[PDB]
Amino acid sequence: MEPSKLSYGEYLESWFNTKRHSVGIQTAKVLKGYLNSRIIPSLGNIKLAKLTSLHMQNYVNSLRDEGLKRGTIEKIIKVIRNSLEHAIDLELITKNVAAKTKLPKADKEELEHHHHHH
Repeated sequence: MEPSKLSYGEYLESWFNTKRHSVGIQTAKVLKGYLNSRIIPSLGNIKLAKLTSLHMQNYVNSLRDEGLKRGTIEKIIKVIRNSLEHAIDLELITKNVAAKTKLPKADKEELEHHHHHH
């Protein structure tokens, strides 16, 4: 068993590089525009297994103080979730600690499509 050596920011790069080919280059600029600005100086400096629910809470509280809009809040949470999904896929973590973290009472962007909803 490999220990929790992989820092989340190092992992976000490894996740992002391969994912540019699935999301598209212009879309990818925006995902990493959110990564290095929001997720890296918060959760990225932290180790992948040290990401507890408190860290996702402090992140969502920060988004309020940033004054980020309904779409931005949900999308940056989606990026964290998607990397943690792939971290279960790589068996780095047993459970996605952002899976219970969704957007508050608000919907998506009438501008920006790819609206994930049941």
